[PDB]
Amino acid sequence: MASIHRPKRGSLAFSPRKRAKSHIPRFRAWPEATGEPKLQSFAGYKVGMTHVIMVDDTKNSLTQGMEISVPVTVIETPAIRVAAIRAYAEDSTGEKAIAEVWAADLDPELKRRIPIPAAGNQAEALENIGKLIEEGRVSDVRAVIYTLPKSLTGVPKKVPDIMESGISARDLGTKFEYSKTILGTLVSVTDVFKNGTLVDTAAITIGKGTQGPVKRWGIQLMKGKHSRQGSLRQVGTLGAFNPSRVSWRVPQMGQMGYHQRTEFNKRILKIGSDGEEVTPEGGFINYGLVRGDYILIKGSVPGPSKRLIRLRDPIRAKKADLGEPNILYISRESKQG
Amino acid sequence: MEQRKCYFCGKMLEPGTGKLYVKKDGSTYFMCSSKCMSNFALGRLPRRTEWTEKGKIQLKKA
Amino acid sequence: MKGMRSNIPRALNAGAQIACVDNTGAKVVEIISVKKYRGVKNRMPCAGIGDMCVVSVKKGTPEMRKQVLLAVVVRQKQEFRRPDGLHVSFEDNAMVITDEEGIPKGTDIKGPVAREVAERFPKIGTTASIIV
RNA sequence: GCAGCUUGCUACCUCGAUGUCGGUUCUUUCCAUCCUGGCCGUGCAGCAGCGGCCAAGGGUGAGGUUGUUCGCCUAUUAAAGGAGAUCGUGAGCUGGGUUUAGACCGUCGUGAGACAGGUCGGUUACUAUCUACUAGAGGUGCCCGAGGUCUGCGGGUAAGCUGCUUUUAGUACGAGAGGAACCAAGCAGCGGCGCCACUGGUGUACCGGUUGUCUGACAAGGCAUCGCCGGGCAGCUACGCGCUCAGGAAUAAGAGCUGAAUGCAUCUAAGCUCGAACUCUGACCUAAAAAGAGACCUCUUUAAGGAUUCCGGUAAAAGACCGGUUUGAUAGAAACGGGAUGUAAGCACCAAGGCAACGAGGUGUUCAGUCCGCGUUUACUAACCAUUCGUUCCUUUCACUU
RNA sequence: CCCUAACUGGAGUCCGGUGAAGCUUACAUUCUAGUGCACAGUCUAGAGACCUCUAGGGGGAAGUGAAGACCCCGUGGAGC
RNA sequence: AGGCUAAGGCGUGUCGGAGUAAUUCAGUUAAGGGAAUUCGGCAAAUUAGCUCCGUAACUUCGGGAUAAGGAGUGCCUGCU
Repeated sequence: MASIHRPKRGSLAFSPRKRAKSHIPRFRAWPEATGEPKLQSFAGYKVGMTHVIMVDDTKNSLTQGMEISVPVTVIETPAIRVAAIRAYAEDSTGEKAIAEVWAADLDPELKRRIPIPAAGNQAEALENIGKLIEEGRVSDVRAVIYTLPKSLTGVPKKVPDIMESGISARDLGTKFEYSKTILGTLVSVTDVFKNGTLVDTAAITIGKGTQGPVKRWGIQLMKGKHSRQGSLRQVGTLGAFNPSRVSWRVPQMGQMGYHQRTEFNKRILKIGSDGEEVTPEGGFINYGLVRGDYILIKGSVPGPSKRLIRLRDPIRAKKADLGEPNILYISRESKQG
Repeated sequence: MEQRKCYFCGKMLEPGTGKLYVKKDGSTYFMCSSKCMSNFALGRLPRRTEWTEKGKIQLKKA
Repeated sequence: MKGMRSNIPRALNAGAQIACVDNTGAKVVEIISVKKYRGVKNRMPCAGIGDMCVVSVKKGTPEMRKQVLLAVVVRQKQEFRRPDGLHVSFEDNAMVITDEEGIPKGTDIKGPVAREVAERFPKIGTTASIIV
């Protein structure tokens, strides 16, 4: 038999396609430190999409210098609290948590997530971590941070979300000093990301529940006469006669969406403080209006509205210093029109 | 930023939205929405359609 | 080829009988294949504005008819977006006979051409009376 | 000699049936490699060929005839390679062919009838027991009791592949004709992942027009596929939109260094440097049920905290998940904002005309009327009342109390 | 059909009531290779595998339905 | 005929239900292309009543024929 070839339906790069074990994306890698100390990640909540008219500043592009309409995602980004500093020791079996110091004073609504750590050992915990770093038991340092969604109104929840973030510094001592400076403080998104820079966005995608292989993997439907013989939206064959089994690579029904996904190289087009600049007439549908500080991300982002979106400094960015975008018009017309 | 007027309802095309429709004779018409495009393609005239500015002008002519 | 500023949906697939709108003697040409287009299994060859297709002259003069020629689509009813966010659509689909290089066999083009084809092939623009 | 993918030979298995060809759908494998990557030779100037070696990561398409496999032909294309999987795949599909009963033509036969000849027509059964897989849960094990944040034993991946154009450059090369390569840029085809500002579809919410008929007429309504027709918000969706280089290590073929056996020479016998779309790492997903069953911190040990009830939705087939619960805007009402439709009923004037009664319809009242599975404001009603576990149960085999 | 999308009613899915049938020597959480009447979940050597439940399409059980209607044989028949 | 209604006969032969997922039986609609699908336009879609105009090859002179191909159509006022 002389066969016609096709690329495989869907990607096996995301198998098993199960539901994410948490509603928060977890970062498995952190990029290289390339400058002054700072947090490598922030976290906001997706609001919705709008579009801007901007001058194409992208070097070498055909439309560079002319007016272009660019879709943007609005992400409401209230200040996060640096709740703790955690130290990690590297050994043959990998990284292990070795020490943690919690900030002396923490927000009372953190009790919705965890019983509040007391204002106990912070000075001696920090000196213990300093001794550990001096004696070489510490491989690196991360900052445990959490969001404060109570200030938002389109997100109904008041329980904070907690996550670890890397610190970008040239040396472990510099990392420890910066973490001590930022410990217990409220960091704004301008203290993590700058306008016009590329970032990576992680989020839990839109949940679709249980979906068939046609929607879930993009398999072809039965065609022509076969379309009305009783197996229309349904895979042609589960396998060969031998091997006597259904491969895991055969497209099948199952959970669709509500997965963790990372998008790369999303450009920040605006860091705003007043949500009236971006909120349309009538508000964002099912969300409301922006009230705190916000961010405009060029293009689309994984997740629906109100989903927690984690932003991190780019890990596979190609282009060098991009610049500050020239946003000439932010559309606030009614999205419900 | 080109400022464009809807041919049917006479409303300004908001930037990044709207349509331009070209006939065989080179005639160009800006449409603010699918509603205006559909009403233009139905043969309805704006001056007879009341919710458009041309219909409003025709009515206020009296 | 040179990139166009607009995003063009490949609207016309193989078998479409398009009116030919130059003075070459071809009235209706059927798309046979699309140049520089590699497909996938079961997918018909697809062409939008700015694409060059191999066509067969179905109507027109007897000298043009049954000839395999090259044509460039200059008008398409499927809407395409300009870089600045405005969507453009024509009242009909229309093509013009050209060579491999992009030169039109005709001398005048009745009807408006798309600015995308007018820029990708500058001679189509000069041959056309108006560029929309 | 190899393979067993052609056809034979054989008759070991199956005749208390292993459903027969081809196509379609989907998955996988081989390399004897068509293209893509790296090389060597050339009767290799360049362009482009011819021959061979490594390499299976990706690709290998669209169409006309024919049931076809095969083959022929067409236009694209980097190329449109071949083969295995019960000639993969009928408890997936199809039924064109072959392989039933009917009939015709030709040829055999006196005949019934026959033909690896042709032709027309000719039923494709089943509620899944086990196993396998895809997803979702409840337990038990691990474990001070609970919660949170992590690690990564491992698993998977194409953590993309490939063209066109510009430039290099009308340059190297070449007498000319012709005509490259490194780097750089953009775009495109296919693939992957996500998203809905824009555009398109749908939108049996909703709004309007109108046909037939019924409720006595008007108004308001029922029915006729949502009666039909036009429009359409939210939502979903693609025909729309965003993102989707690498670098390093170690290698294959191969090219070299040093270097003896073999005073010299030698890429090889040790040793050493390079060297691919391969492999590994690296930017992705998953992963304490990793039995070596993990690390850290916090809280609290009749507690922490969990579940149930309540109001919900970023979630959802059941479960589960994520939130709020008066110290509250979770949902609903009211109003307003923002939208959909298209100017309501009644009233007045006009109306072709009619002696009049009437009069389709037009204009004003009136961007009206109706509606909103969106937002805001607002505790106005409902998030109240509680239950249950964290105690082996009865007991005084008690850390207790009548 | 390219290439599928949304929606409508009935099933399905979840709940209350009612309530059959068909495969079944046994055991059974399997996978690879070999062996074996040369087409193994059970043999041999490895590799995996904590149990239970729900949904789902049918890879396998050479699945079930049926003393093969093709071929041969029977000094078995029937019709012509 | 079909639709909507009388009279007369009936609600008579399982319910509920939280998006009530995927899938499936039967339907509505679908941008651009329009048979490229497929053995084959199978299925689906197009046209459709009545009036008027007009109607070919061929023919056994009967027909072909509703050939083909065009135009009109509602309501109101007054009439022949």
